[PDB]
Amino acid sequence: NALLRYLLDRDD
Amino acid sequence: SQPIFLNVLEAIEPGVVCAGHDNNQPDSFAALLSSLNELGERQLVHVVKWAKALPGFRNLHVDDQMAVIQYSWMGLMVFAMGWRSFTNVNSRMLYFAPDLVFNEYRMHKSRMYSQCVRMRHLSQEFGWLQITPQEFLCMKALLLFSIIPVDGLKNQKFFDELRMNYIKELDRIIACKKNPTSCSRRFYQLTKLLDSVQPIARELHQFTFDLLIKSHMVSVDFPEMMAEIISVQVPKILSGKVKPIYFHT
Ligand SMILES: C[C@]12CCC(=O)C[C@@H]1CC[C@@H]1[C@@H]2CC[C@]2(C)[C@@H](O)CC[C@@H]12
Repeated sequence: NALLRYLLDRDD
Repeated sequence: SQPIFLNVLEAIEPGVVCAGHDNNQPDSFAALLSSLNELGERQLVHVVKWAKALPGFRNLHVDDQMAVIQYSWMGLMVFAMGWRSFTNVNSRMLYFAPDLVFNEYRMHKSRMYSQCVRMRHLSQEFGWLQITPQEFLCMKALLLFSIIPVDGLKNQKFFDELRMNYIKELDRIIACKKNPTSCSRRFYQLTKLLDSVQPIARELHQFTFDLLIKSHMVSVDFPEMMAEIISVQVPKILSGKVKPIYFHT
């Protein structure tokens, strides 16, 4: 689930 | 007192998403399902960005944030697509995307005609019940919090409180009035509508899992993120480790 994690972490 | 919860939901609601489907190729199983898988992948991006802007969501453990998203995307995307179908084509067709609208022929060709019919009934419910856009936004937000592992989440406590709060927000904006019975009836109808989403999501979950298994043999491409979730998270639902939270028994 690396790609999902990236979408969550990026900008917050 | 000026509302805030609804201001946020309306503000963050995802815009139009295209599948990238080439409507020039014939309607084949492989072409339709490959485009649906691409749409799912693109829509998963908006689901993530949306969820992150939701009130209280970032107060969940990062792993729980991933979990609810990995578990509930199917339900979320079906509910939303039923709303689009209802508003764009009066539920006469399934409006997956502006460039990927299913008619009768595509429903058959997709090999999931029964599931499409059930999705069309869902869409029609938005009309039968006269669901307001506000009620639609609140119900959809609650769907994010409607599926979890039977062992619970890392911070179940906070999740249960957030879920509770989203229920109160739904209760606050239900379309009713001097007639407490009408409100009571309305809440019953909406909770019943939400529950009916789960059996549909489950059929789609079963279908997509089976499809992924024989994907190489039927020439259906699965994008990376969908492939991963369908092979890791979806089996946990099908094996009974993760279950929906129903209102009614
Ligand atoms: C969620 C999507 C895509 C987004 C949407 O509008 C609803 C729709 C419902 C059927 C799903 C599809 C994504 C890809 C799936 C999972 C296919 O593999 C079989 C069923 C498809």
